[PDB]
Amino acid sequence: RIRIRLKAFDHRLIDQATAEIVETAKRTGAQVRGPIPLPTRKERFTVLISPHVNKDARDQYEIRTHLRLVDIVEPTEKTVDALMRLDLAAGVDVQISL
Amino acid sequence: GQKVHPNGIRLGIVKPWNSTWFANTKEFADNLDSDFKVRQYLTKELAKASVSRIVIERPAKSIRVTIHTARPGIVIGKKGEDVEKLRKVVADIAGVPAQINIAEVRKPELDAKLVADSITSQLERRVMFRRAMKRAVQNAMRLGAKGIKVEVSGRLGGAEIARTEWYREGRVPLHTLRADIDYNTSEAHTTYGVIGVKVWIFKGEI
Amino acid sequence: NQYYGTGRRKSSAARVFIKPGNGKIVINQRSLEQYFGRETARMVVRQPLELVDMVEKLDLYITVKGGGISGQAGAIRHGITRALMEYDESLRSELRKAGFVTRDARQVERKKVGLRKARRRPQFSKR
Amino acid sequence: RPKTLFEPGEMVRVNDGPFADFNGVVEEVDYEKSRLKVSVSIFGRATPVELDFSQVEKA
Amino acid sequence: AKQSMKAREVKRVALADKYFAKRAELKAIISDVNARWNAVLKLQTLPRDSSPSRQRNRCRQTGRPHGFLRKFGLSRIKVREAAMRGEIPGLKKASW
Amino acid sequence: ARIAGINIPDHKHAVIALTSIYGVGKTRSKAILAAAGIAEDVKISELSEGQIDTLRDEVAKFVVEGDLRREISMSIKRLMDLGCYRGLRHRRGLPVRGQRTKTNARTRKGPRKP
Amino acid sequence: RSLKKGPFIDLHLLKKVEKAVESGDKKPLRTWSRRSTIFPNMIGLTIAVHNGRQHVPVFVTDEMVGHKLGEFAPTRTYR
RNA sequence: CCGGCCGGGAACUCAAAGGAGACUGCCAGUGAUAAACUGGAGGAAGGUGGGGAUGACGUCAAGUCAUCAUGGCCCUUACGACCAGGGCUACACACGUGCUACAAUGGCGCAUACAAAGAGAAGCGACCUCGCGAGAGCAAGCGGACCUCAUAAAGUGCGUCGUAGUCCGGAUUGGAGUCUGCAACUCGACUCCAUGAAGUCGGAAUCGCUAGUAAUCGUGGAUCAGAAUGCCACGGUGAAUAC
RNA sequence: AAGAACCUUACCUGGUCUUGACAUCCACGGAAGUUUUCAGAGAUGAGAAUGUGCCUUCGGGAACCGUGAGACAGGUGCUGC
Repeated sequence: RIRIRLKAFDHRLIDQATAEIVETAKRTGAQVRGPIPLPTRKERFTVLISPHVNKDARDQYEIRTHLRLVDIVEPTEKTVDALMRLDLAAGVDVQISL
Repeated sequence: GQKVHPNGIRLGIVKPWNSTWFANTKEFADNLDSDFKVRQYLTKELAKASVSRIVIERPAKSIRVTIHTARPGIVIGKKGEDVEKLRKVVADIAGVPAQINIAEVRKPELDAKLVADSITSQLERRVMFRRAMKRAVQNAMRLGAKGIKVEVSGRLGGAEIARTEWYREGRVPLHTLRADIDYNTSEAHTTYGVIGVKVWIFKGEI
Repeated sequence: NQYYGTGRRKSSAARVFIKPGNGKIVINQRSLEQYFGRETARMVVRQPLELVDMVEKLDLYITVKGGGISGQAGAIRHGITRALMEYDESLRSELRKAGFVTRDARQVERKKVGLRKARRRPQFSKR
Repeated sequence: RPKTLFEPGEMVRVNDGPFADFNGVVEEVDYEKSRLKVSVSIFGRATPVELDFSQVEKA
Repeated sequence: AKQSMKAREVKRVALADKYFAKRAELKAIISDVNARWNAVLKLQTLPRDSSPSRQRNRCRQTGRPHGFLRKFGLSRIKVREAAMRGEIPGLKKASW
Repeated sequence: ARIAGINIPDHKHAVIALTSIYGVGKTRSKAILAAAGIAEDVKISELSEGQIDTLRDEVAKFVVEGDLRREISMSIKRLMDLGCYRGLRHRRGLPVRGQRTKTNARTRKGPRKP
Repeated sequence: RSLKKGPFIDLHLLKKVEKAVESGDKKPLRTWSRRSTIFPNMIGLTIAVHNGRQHVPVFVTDEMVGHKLGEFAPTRTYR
């Protein structure tokens, strides 16, 4: 019932943080639904490469927000006690829900 | 003129990003401007300190800035006072609580920013451009890089017609995305004009 | 095995619950005759559904997901291949020979910068 | 009932939760959302979280 | 360079976001009639720079009127430079 | 079925003849069609007085046929007598609805004069 | 083409027109601001729109009410 | 509730992490016993499987002192700076680029299908009511695999038009709602109702394209208070021809 | 130019300059701000009401604001040969 949605611009940090939340729930010994991949947002930007005049010559950039949802079945007080700074990742933003 | 930027083309493959944080689209632009201002301040304050790379990580409560410096002692100061003052001013630029760490850069000539600003300072001091380029490539080959390319560009040796001279030692395989090439630029504000030095150092295939 | 839809073509993946029985296509719990029964090109996509020659004793319910109609038909066809492969593997040679086992990797090419389409280029003036 | 009256803008700090020893100012509350919107610092990360009085126990 | 244009942008943001956009919002929602006009006359009396339409989005570092990208906050040349230096997090070249 | 115009149905639609008359638009056509509710491609034999009176009352209720020459020549004539340039700019012949005149406007200007 | 919530006039032009009608002894009223719908009160007054450095004086009549003031002023010159 | 909606299940589509697979690996022939080429099995993919990013030393004193930075020069009670109005939108004309067509492989009507990629908080905005309509009022769900933009369009199945200047849509100031009200006059977009011009497939020339390509038909984005037929992406149907 | 109604925005009218729209100092005064009136096309002036909090080893310190001279600004000015 505890709902953690964890997102980052890099997928290795994403797998690390979801493994950490899975590890905390596994240490407390509760049933964990496996980490659900959620679809990646590909934000594409097309940017002219020349200061004055060019239209054909232009380069493309993508920001990719990888998304995971653990959807752990059971929260507990020991994980609440160990919750402080458990993610420890500047790359990942985590949103909690009840 | 027609070439890719090596850090950008290797940004997802080999070379790491300079700023690692997540902010939403509301705060992305304000964060990016704060990164630029923090980088600008500590660059201009610690240019004598041989700062090479500046890594700003925001855990979105705070800001953590790691400065990769060849000379750590001048940044740190005596008893941490200088780096504490830097942390305070970086805190008011960012608007959030701040942290600054110093990561030392061993093998200072092997770093691309440092060799470029060294050639720039010599060109400011009117040392010969050829002397600066040859010293750069020879010290890199002595320290053990597989290659180094140095480009000086513009108004060389106080000559009215601008020229571009490249001194190359070793291997700099830019097309290989596996290869780690550190590419950086510096700018010499000489009395006749601006001279741009662009350096590439190739260390290995990762 | 229950004969089901597999396979892919264009932007499609197939959902046909083909079964023993007389063959009449039903789409979204509605008749093909109601949907597009007398449609021209419904025949040129119905023949690929039968192209596997394994429809003759088989009733068909078709609600394939994704893509346009012909890509849906190609997905249905490829599914009837891979399911008949799962039924008996001796007909693999004849389906491979007739070209049904191949997934056509053809897909829409991306639009490119300085080009109006994937390959179409703007008109060039000599002067 | 302890703290049966609910006051908007009231500051409560949960020592058990990750929000302990963290100070924040709530400029905007989304009444139209019907969920209280605070940029709470969680795991040392400040992000806006929708919250309810039933959802989080008051300190 | 272009210092007057940057100061004018600071001026219209300051007049619009802080001084007004509550006064102007109330006058506008009055001016749409809900069952010569006073809301029209008061909206005339309020400064023209209080309109958020007056603000032109410019690059934060350079100040360019054209080329702005709102997620980045910078003009196209500066987002290219920050992209190649790695300042923009997660920006990698797209090659699909 | 001729009212204030030069056009009659001839085994064809009343609506095209009405909008062939100037001073009205096709909304009169659409509304007269909706009130009629029958196929108009049929013959114009037994053209009904009901059709004639509906067309007459509909044009009388809405903008009358032949006010178009009136509206153009009013804007022209009153601002030419006053001396204001609004009538003058519609006298010159170019599009003043905001349209480009740099290389287009051949409909207003006519065939090209080299 | 415009809002039916209200007719649009400039406040300064409205004050100067009501002052001109009330006084009854007026010269042409100079208005740089061209985007003003003429009211029925204006008829019988001379009002000067902005073009160049020159003077465009419009004496408003009964017909020219719903129109804006700038329609009667030409901003460009041609042959 | 015959809606996966709901228990359930994770079997499949799918999401997105890690792998496997394609290397002339095998077989034959040619070739020098070499490289390679030609066919053949296997395989989903076969010989850069398709596409993209990637642009060597240099070149043209090619473009940008108007993104920025920069040497020198000039102005500095003005070449700075502030506001209103205006021009950047004018027009005897002439080419470059795309759009709409000149109908019947097409219109027009009624009923019925089948997508992918994206965006969304001063934002996307369902439902309902009022409007012919653009829209208004009320207003749920949504910082997003959930809700919304957004019941794609070609495809049809039936009818009808069977020269029609056609729904092909041009044309001054109207009759309107929306945006911002500095504010839609010069200068917005939208069903606009304005009169239904020109064009009955375009001379000399010229351009793009070798397969999911040309053609055609729709959808989204960035910019943006509003304002694309451009630009950037997305899917659908889908050729012809290379001696 | 990935967005000319105004703004963007250089080119025509009214207002400004030794601190200029924009940074830094030296001096003096005032919290910063909010709300109004009149004239005017208006940043421009001429007036009114409330707020000297915040603090300084008070021999008073702030982000600030008003004014004055100088240093200084400012230029989308020229030369991409």
